Amino acid sequence: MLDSKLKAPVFTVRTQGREYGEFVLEPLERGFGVTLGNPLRRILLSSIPGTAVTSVYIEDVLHEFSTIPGVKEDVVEIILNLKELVVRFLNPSLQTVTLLLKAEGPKEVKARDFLPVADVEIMNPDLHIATLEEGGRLNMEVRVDRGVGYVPAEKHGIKDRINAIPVDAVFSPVRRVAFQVEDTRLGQRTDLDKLTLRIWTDGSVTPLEALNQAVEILREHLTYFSNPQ
Amino acid sequence: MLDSKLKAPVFTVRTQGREYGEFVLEPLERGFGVTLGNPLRRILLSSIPGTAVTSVYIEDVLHEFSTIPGVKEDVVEIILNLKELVVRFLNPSLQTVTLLLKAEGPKEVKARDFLPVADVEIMNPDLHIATLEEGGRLNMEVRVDRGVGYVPAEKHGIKDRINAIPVDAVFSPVRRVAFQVEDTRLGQRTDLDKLTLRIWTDGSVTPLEALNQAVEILREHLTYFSNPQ
Amino acid sequence: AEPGIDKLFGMVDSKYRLTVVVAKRAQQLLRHGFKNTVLEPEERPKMQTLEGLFDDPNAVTWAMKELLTGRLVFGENLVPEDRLQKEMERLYPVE
Amino acid sequence: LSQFKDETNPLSSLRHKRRISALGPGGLTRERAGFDVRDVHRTHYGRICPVETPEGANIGLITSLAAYARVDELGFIRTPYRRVVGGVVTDEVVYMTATEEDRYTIAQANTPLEGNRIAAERVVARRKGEPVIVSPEEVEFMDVSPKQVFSVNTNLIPFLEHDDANRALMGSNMQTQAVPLIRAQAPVVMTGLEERVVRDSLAALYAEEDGEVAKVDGNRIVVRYEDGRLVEYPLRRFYRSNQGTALDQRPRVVVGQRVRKGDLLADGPASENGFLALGQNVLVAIMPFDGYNFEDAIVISEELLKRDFYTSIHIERYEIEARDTKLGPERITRDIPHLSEAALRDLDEEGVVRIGAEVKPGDILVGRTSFKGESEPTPEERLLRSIFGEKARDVKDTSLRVPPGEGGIVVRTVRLRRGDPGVELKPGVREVVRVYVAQKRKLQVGDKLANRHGNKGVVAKILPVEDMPHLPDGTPVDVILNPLGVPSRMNLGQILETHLGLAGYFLGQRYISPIFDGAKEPEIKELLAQAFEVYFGKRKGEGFGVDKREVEVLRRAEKLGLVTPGKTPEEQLKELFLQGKVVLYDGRTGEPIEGPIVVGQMFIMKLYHMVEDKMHARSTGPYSLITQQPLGGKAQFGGQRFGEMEVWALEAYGAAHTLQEMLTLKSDDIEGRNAAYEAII
Amino acid sequence: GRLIPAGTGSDFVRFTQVVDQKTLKAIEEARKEAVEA
Amino acid sequence: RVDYSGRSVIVVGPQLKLHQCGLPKRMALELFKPFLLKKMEEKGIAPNVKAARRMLERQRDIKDEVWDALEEVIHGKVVLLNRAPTLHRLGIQAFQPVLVEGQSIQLHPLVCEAFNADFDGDQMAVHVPLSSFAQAEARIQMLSAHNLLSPASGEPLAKPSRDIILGLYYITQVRKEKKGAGLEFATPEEALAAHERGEVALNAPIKVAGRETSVGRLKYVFANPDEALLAVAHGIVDLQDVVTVRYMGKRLETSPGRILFARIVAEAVEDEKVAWELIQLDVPQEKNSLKDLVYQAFLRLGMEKTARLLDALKYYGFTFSTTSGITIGIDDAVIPEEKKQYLEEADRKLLQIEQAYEMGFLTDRERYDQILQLWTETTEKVTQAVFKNFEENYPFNPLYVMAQSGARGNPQQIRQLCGLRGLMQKPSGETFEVPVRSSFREGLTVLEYFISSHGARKGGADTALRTADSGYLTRKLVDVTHEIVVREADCGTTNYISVPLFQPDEVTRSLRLRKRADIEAGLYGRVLAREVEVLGVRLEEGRYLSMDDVHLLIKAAEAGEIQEVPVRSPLTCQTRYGVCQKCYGYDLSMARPVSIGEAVGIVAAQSIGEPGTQLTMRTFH
Ligand SMILES: [Mg+2]
Ligand SMILES: [Zn+2]
Repeated sequence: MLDSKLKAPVFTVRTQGREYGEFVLEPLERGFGVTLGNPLRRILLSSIPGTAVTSVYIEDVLHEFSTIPGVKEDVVEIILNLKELVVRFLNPSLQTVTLLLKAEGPKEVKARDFLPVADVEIMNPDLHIATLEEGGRLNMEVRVDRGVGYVPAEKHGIKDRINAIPVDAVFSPVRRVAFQVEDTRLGQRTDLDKLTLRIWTDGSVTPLEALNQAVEILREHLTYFSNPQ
Repeated sequence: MLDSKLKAPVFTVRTQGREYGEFVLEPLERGFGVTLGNPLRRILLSSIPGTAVTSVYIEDVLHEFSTIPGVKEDVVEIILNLKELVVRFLNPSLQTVTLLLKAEGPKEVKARDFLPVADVEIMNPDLHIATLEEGGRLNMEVRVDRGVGYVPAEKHGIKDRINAIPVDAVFSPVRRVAFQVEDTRLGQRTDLDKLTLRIWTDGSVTPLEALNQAVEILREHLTYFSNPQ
Repeated sequence: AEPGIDKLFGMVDSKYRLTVVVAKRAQQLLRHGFKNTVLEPEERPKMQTLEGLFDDPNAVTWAMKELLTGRLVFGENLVPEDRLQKEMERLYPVE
Repeated sequence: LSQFKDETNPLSSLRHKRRISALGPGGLTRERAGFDVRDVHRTHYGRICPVETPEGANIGLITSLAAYARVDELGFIRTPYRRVVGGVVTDEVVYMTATEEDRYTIAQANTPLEGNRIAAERVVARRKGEPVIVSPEEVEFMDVSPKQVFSVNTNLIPFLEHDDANRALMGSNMQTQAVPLIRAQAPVVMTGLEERVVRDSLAALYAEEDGEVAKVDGNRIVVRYEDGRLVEYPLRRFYRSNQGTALDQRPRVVVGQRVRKGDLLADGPASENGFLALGQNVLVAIMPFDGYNFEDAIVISEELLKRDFYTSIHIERYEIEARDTKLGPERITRDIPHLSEAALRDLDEEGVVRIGAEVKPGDILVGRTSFKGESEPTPEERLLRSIFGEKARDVKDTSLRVPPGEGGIVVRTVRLRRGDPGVELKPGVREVVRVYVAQKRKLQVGDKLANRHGNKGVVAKILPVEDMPHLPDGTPVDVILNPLGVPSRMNLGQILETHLGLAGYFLGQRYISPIFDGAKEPEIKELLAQAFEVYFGKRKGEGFGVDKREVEVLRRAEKLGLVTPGKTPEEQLKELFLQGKVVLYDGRTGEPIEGPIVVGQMFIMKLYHMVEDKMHARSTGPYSLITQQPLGGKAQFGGQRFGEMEVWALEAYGAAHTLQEMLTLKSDDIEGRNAAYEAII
Repeated sequence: GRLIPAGTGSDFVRFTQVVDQKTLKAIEEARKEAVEA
Repeated sequence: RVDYSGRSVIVVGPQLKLHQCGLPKRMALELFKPFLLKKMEEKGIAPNVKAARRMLERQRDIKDEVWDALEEVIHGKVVLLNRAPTLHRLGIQAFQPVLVEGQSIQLHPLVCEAFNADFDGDQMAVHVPLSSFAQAEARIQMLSAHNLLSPASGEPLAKPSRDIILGLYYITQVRKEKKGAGLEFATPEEALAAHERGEVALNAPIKVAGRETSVGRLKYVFANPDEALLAVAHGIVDLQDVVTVRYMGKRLETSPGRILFARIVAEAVEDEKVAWELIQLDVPQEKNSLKDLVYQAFLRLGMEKTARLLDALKYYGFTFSTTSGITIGIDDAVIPEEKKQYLEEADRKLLQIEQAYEMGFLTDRERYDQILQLWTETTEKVTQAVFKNFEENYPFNPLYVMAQSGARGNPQQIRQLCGLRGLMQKPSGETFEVPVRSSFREGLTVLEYFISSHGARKGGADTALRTADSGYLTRKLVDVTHEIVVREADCGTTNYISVPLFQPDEVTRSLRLRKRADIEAGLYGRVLAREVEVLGVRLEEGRYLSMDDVHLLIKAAEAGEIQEVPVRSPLTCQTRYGVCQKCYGYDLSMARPVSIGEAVGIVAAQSIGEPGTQLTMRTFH
């Protein structure tokens, strides 16, 4: 095509990893970049799904407020550290994955000390779980799940092992959205909108993936205007 | 379908003419009515095309602030009345149509006094242009165009006839948009968005038609995210 | 606020009369049975879990809605004290 | 005079440790007299804070002492003062009694000084209680520090200097209600005593002499000094405070580590790193939201809850005794006579509840059994029992259950039988059974947080990070404070903190602005200047410039008068930023908020929930024996008082019956309340 | 604990009554019945 | 202590309507427990009454069907709410519960004024009307939205508070910018053109002191109402800008914002022309302009219709408030340069007084009393200085608009931040010789602080002691006044009082009109004892004089036709225990004649006990 349709939003991308991804789209008539960027941002933060530690089981610990010997970090600190652990499974078949880990003695436990699982990957290997001095026992079972949004430990409640303790759910993969609308120059008319939205991601999903899901949630929503009544 | 998909946006409509039309749609998860209503509004006012008086030429008048004898209404009132005139052409071939009109003597000039044009129709016939007493001269050339949004007479600038005067652009057939997001109650979870956006229209197009156009402009724009670079 | 409150206020000679009337009217609306009302027809009391206010939600909301119409009559001494309860029992059944 | 220690948080106890009350022996000052005693006297200087007194009837009579103020051997609050000889200032400090202080011409510390020299001809001093502009030749003595003027508790306020002494009191008392948060943070801006408060208080655990660390348990740090000796330092893991706040000593030193003599080995209940910490520094936009912050409401960002930011652990001991009745001892067993084993689950050990069990309102914490009626209880109910199924165990279910309001998880239990340890049980008391329970209190809409200045308020809405005010670069604001609450009250110091904070955020630094000598407007506009480069500098390099929005707000900024017309937007925004306000977009619309709005790192603490907090709600319940009026009980809440003032309220209206109700059916009409209930039923 | 002398407890309105036209006709049908033989 | 009660922390319920209030469902449950039990039975949830009870004894056992039940029970019922010190009848209002989740109780913003309640933790109690009668009265005459006008003054209490004004204000105020070259459009046609281009250039603003039209009016002319705001949306005209628009009849030169306000009300109550009649779009809308709006809306349109407008104002005010971007900032408290001069001017003026005393002219005392008037004048000088500054250079200062708007701010308060707070008194009462030169913006130093502290406690202790005496004053006034109640027929004893419109001795003897307010206090809603023919109208005998009538009588006395007014009053009533309709007047909480049976005795006693807390209390005698 040549005149009005060829002059179409040039979708340009700049993605350096799974965490940052810029997205420019440039001739947009008047106050459209805003009309676009804003909803997408709103979607990008509330609707995209992901993973988070939903339950924990220390083998000799019974309640969450327990202090484990040999371990400098109390259960509440550890369960907290786990909240910051980011995992990624590759397919639906993996709804709830239980990661396992046990380290004894003098070593600093990290996220990579978890025994590998076939379709699961830990993007957060060097995260710090704990510091064990000697005669340091640590045998835990941490359940991971795929959901959306924020879910207080009090809302779900886990049922793996009777002595296990639930943890708060931190699901969105998107860390922050940002979109800029700066003018662009086109031959005869100067008033032009240029939308370039920057998306950041924990790594679970990718900026591009996120954005794509986003736009679909919008589209799907625009279809719900079909049957009057 | 029965559970998550049957619980789908019930699109309900209340339209009682071509000018006012309510549109309700509930249940929407969290902060979505806003994510939807806002863009649609932005589109509903800028994007939907229309027709407005872009230029006028009184044959003996030179400036906009002129007072014409025999005519009770000054140029500024008449050019104002013309802004209220709503026309409708049937096809793209009609970009800029010049409507013509001349009435002499004792009659009250109305929009219907304009000589008919093949593909153009005046929906505002009984609108009041002026009151001519006797020896009342009135020969005017009013240019009509099709565009979008609001364009100050100062922004475009007429080039029909050297003594002609520009008029402010009243284009979007939509006169005003309004969307309310009030909570709704669904069984278990109370947090719910309910979007009901009210659209007003000059009559050219209808609220329903407007909205539909709107949603498509959004969709079309969502597709421009296809070819990376 | 609440439906034609002004219209209501205007019907009585005293504010505190509109309170006595409605309250006593709601009383009997329950006692003799609930269909004692004068307005079941085309448009009357409604609620949405299902529209069923047609049976027994708020007595008082009814009393007001009826009083707002011109069917009821509230006097200082309209009908002999004890004899009413007797004839109302006779005519309005599910007690 | 001796009262429950108030350990809501260490600072608190410290204060309650040193507050001077009027009332007492009775010989000194009963409550009758007061207005002459209640006021602040010229001598109260450096001797008693003029701010610490309690809001309320009991005002000016009960008060904590000052910073350096100390009791000479016989109770005369005296205080330190340097010796200035001629126009020369010295360090020899004299702890001067209240009386001798009047004999000399004393000067304030604020006096320009080069070392030992006094620098301005006309410079302030105060003879005896009266401000006097004296010459460098008459300055006999000088004030030690601005600090000695107030109390510890007050000295913790950043720019006390710009805050109305009236609402600074509020600030002082508020910290006394600070609740220890699992995540404790020190203020972005501190005065300087945070450090010594936790040390003089005994919050953190410091190191005696130098040495190295042997073992670092979650329960013990056995350090080994260079002297050839090593000691095990236990750490009060989770201990209950008289008031119910967690006192846990949590390590901060790694295995095999150098230790400075007097260096933090473990942090106290509320210290981050040897520093006093109550509450957390949070980025805050200072504007109006819908109505969510209308008279004194606070709007909070859900994101604050995502992180485990405002969260605090609580603990309460439920007790129950096995009593010896003449009808038969109250057995304490797992046996709960009448209906289900489902309830007995967590009653794991036969009798008591199992540790780590989730106890919700109405679960058996402990079980006991007493006998009822004499041998023959109910003639009618005995029939029913023979009929349906004779399951006769005459003992009654008197068991300590979870009172409405809530419990959490059981973390500790104590069972003291009749008395063989070294415990003396009260007479009649067969045995006691305590049950400590703990719970996490997340920040929620009912809670109340307040900065040190005095801005007090309650969370009205927890907004989705989705739509609250967000800055140009995607970082949104956590809490939205309403401006209007600032003019009436007079504490710009909070607006000064927020500014210095904005800098600290982009400059990744924290500062210490002393009481009256601290930061000064030019220095702060300066740090903001440095900030602009980190905030907008990166923006330049990262690839983009200014928004249509950003320019738009500049348009409504120059028309306002915040930016010098004619300059460039990058130069205009620097100007705008130096003023402390930046451009903010809605978040719920993307459009900008017409006009720059200030934002920044303001420190905000969360306040302790009294037993009142427990939202009471009562249908029907117990009643009093002699006066039969609704009475609060074990499993029912207890009624609210309808007082005179409230009677008249209804009396004023034509509420005839509603008032009768309040006096009959609802409270005293014995036959009334009964036929009332049933009728309703 | 008696009703308030002022308000609805007004002797002016304590005593008031409400009747449906349906019970209006009913009450005088009672009066019509008063006619003996 | 009442059986169906409960209390929790309150929290602002912005969306909530006057009508309702947010009540925690968990609370609704044991509140309306018996009422729920049977509807439980009326639906399959439970077989019976004891069943339903054990079904709810625990928390985890509640099926979500039960909520559905409770919500259904509470359908048209209302509860009463009560704040800490109940001081007047409104200290207890009724509302429709809208069950919500959480601990806190959602309270409407507009009624927050009636109950003195801020959201710093104040907890409100809640009761339940059990008889059908009790509720009848509760929602008919005790619901919130029905009592909008105060029993103390016929002036609204549902007056847009702190934020709503701030908002509704910003939107309606117009702006002015630069007069460089000529402002003469009124006459030349070359003036319209030249200053239209010059404005296009950089010399003439859109808002210029041109007497008939600043080029801002010249450039833009809007046909229909909507047209005006569309241009606004598109970024052509801001709301506060001066433009020209066409309404029902004439070309009205009015800003966008003011035109929108019009619609807000016009819509609130649809009687668009009746909406224009009672509003003044000729000015920014202060709390008073609004207070007046409410009042007349109440008298003309009707009670509930008023309620509507109230929330309508509430909603847009709050909204437009957020967008306006008003915010405090250290740099916003502007210090007038003039301060340095006024200071320095009074500075040397002090040197002279000291130069006078140093000689032996002025007595120990004379000096003192002379220095004090020096400051007391100099201080008041800086105060008109700061304001004039804002007035002429920053019309839209954040700090200042709240103050000039019905919103938060006190002239003597602004003085402590921008200007300076200077004279603080000694312990006794003898003010200090030396003022506090600093402001709050800059470091109130170490000493100036201490100096100011003394006066603090005397005020704090005053509030505590008067706080209980406001209770003192009331008890005593209700002990005497409780029996007084409106019971009547126009008491026939016509003995009346005459309300003066002129005061004798302010200055020895000169007759002058009493204060507007005061006069209103005397004649509002009174019953004329005898007929009075005044400016052309014939006030009828016995007629209740509306505020509008009390406004005519004043204009009349202004003219010189009346010096007193014949009016029936409680002071002269016949009815031994009680007062009659004609003698009391108007003011029920309603602006109509008083309704027979109102407990006037107390209503009075209260209106005088509350304000009492504001009056100073040093020593009784
Ligand atoms: Mg308060
Ligand atoms: Zn009388």
